[PDB]
Amino acid sequence: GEAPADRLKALVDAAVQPVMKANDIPGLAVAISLKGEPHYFSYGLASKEDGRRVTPETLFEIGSVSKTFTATLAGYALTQDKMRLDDRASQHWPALQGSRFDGISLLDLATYTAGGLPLQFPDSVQKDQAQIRDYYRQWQPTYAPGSQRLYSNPSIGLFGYLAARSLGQPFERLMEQQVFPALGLEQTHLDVPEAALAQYAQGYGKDDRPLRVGPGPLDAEGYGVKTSAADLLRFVDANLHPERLDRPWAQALDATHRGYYKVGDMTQGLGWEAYDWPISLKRLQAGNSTPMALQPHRIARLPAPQALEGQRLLNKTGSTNGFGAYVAFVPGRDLGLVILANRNYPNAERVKIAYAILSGLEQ
Ligand SMILES: *[B@@]([O])(O[C][C][O])C1=[C][C]=[C][C]=[C]1
Ligand SMILES: [Cl-]
Repeated sequence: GEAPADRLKALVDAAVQPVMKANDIPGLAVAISLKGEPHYFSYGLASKEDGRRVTPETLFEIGSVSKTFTATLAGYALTQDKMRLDDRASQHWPALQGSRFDGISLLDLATYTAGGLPLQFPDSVQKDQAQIRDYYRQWQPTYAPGSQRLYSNPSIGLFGYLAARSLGQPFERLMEQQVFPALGLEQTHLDVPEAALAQYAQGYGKDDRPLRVGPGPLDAEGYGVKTSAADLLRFVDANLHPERLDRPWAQALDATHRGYYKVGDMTQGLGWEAYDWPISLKRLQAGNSTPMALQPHRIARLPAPQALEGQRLLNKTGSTNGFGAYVAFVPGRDLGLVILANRNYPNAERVKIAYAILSGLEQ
C-alpha cells in the first residue's frame, strides 16, 4: 500500500515545516535510513536568488559534523598502529617538543580535555602553518589535562592534524584520496570542485547576508566538509554497519564508537557524542545546548572505554556562519538521520525536528 510512504512523508513534513518557518530556513534536506532503506525529503531553496531547489544532492556545509570524519581518519591511524590514544601530542610533531604538548595526550585533544584550549583559534591566527605552530607552542593549560571538557576546534583539529602526520601525508590529501573513497563518498568535499559548484547551496545569516565558509586554521579538520544529504546518510549507514567496509576501514569506524567519559547525560567518543535511548527531548536539547559548547564541564571518566552501541543515540551538531547541520543514529535500531540546512539555526530546533521524526517512527 501507499500508507507507509504517505505516513513517513506526513511525519517528516510535520516535523520539518513548522521549524523551517519558525527559523526562516530557506532550504533543508532530510535523509533517513530506516529498515535498511534510504528515504529523502527536500524542502525549499538552495539559493533564494537563483531559485535552485534543495535536492538530496545539494551540497551543504556541515561544520563540526566534520569532526566525525576527522575522528574516522584518526581511527584509521590508531588501528593501523601509527599512533596510540595515550601518546603525548609532541611525539607526532617535533615543533611541539618542549611545549606544554609534551604532557597532553592525543585522547585529551580528541575529547576536548587538554586543559582549556578555546572554542576557536583567535582571529590573530590565520590559515598558516607557522602561525598554527606558534599558537600551540605558546599555549598553556588553564587547568589540569584530563579534568575538564571545553569544546574546542584547536583541540580536535590538532588531533586530526597529528593523525595525518602519523600517517605521513597531509590531512586534506588523506581525506580526498583515501577516506572519502573508502566510505564510497563521491559527493563529499573539503574543497568543492568547480564542476560541482552548481550543487553548493548558498548560506544565509543576519538580514539574509550570503555566507559560505572561508579559509581558516585547521578548517579541514574542524569544520571543512561540504556534502549532500545522500552522501552524509551513506556515512551514517557506514557507522550503522562498519562490517560492510573492508576491515581496515571497519576498524576505523569502530574506533569512533567508544566512549571515554561522561558529562551529564552525554558520553564522549571520538567525534560522536552519545546518549541513552530513549531520553527526553529536553535532555537531548540540554546536551546540545550553548553552555555545552561554550563552558567547561568536569568529566566523569569511565573505568574503561565503553562500546557505544545498542540502545543509544549517537549525534553531532555542526554549524558554520551560514549553515546548520545535525546527524543522529541509533545503532541498536538500525536507524539514522541527517538534517542539513542553509541557515545556522539553534541546535535545540535541530534536535526538535529529529526527535519528532524518531518519536513518530516509534509511535
Ligand atoms: B562546529 O560547527 O561546532 C559547533 C556546533 O556544535 C564548530 C566549532 C568551532 C569552530 C568552527 C565550527
Ligand atoms: Cl577555529
